[PDB]
Amino acid sequence: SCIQFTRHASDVLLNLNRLRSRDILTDVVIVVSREQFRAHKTVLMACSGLFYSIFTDQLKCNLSVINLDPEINPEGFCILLDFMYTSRLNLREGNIMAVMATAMYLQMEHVVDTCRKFIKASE
Amino acid sequence: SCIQFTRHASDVLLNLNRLRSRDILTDVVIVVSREQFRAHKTVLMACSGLFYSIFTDQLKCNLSVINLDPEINPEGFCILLDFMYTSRLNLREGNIMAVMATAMYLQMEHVVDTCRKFIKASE
Amino acid sequence: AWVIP
Amino acid sequence: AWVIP
Ligand SMILES: Cn1c(=O)n(C)c2cc(Nc3ccnc(Cl)c3C#N)ccc21
Ligand SMILES: Cn1c(=O)n(C)c2cc(Nc3ccnc(Cl)c3C#N)ccc21
Repeated sequence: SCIQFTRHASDVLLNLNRLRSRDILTDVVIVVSREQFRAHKTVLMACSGLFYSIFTDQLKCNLSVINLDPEINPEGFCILLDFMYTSRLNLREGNIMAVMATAMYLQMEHVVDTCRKFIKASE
Repeated sequence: SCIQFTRHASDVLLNLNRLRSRDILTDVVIVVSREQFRAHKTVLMACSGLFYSIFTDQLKCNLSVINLDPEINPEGFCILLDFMYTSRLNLREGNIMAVMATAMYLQMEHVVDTCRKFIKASE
Repeated sequence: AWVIP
Repeated sequence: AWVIP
């Protein structure tokens, strides 16, 4: 019997990205070698199988710093973090391999799928 | 130059509602007289002008319990909290006045607008 | 906006 | 799903 506001989910995501920009209520730092990225644990868990596993673990849920595998590319992580908060993926010939490898590690299935398709089209 | 995943924002919201259902990483209790509602501060701020003002205040941002005005109807609040996490508003003849009054207090402009329109259609 | 879902 | 926004 409900009515639905079509734009509500995108409006919520836009506001969560505005909170991230202003560093409001961010509760974790993701460290990717020499780079640091502040974020909201809930958004990360909502977008990534890896973060869902980390922040549901009874010990790791309480950490304020998470260090990723040294093989992870910071630019690839940055592109994926932007996608989590905006639905837009900045996929380019020069970053697709790093984005795909990062999305595989983060367990972001739809991103991995589009990367595979864009690579297949070139070869 | 980005590509966009159409369903991403709705998928994020669905996962945030699943976290709320399972009481995962909820960080505030909203008290509406005899009722309590657990939620995520970020989602509340993303949906309500009142919660945005509360959780950006340097003292109130740190409270784990927020008590609403005693005039606020718990069912109306519950319906609006469900709308925040799902984009679906359970508006009925028997609850529209309480939902509209609650949405005015919470500063949820689009909800107030649809309530006004449904009331105008009856009178 | 509002629609019947 | 993916589209050009
Ligand atoms: C592999 N994989 C993926 O591509 N994405 C986008 C994923 C998101 C999650 N997150 C959740 C799954 C189920 N329930 C909840 Cl409550 C959450 C959350 N938050 C898990 C695995 C994911
Ligand atoms: C009156 N009103 C309304 O109808 N809704 C849905 C509102 C949401 C907010 N939240 C935000 C506004 C701006 N920037 C950020 Cl970062 C946020 C957030 N979070 C403020 C006022 C609102």
